[PDB]
Amino acid sequence: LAKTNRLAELEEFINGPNNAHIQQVGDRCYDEKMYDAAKLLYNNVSNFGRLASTLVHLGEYQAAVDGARKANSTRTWKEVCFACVDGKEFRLAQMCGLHIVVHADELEELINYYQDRGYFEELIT
Amino acid sequence: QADRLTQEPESIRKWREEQRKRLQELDAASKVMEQEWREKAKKDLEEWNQRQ
Repeated sequence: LAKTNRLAELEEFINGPNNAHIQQVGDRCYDEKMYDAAKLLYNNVSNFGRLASTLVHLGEYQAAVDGARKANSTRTWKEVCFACVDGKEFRLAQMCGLHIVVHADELEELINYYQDRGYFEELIT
Repeated sequence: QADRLTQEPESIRKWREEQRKRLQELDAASKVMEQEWREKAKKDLEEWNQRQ
């Protein structure tokens, strides 16, 4: 199914659980990115960084209110808002700012990702 | 390179206009320091004059 098509690719992404090692679902889904089901399933499953990376348009403003909320291991971020400032001037990387930061000791990995791609202003603010 | 020159040429001009933000002080220094210390030389000079 993961590799089915597009047509019934939104009819079963709602009724595909039946006990299994779905351990390949997320992986294959991550290998085969279509964002329209990485929630309708991820909200019945798990695997996140492998959510904020594979596909672009990001998961949109539809992956933050449920992303940095938990907080995970450093990295996948040195990518995200990094790749944001240069492209996507929606200012979607100021929300994701204090968002991904939420840390009691980081900010070192956070300075080769807000520079090389012409930052400042937004950074000094 | 593939990302090394879009990096600075939209952030290098910081260094440019700051060198001209340099300027000033130095040149300002002596220009003004000139018209001043000399006014001082007359300060003492008129010292001489009256006092005598």
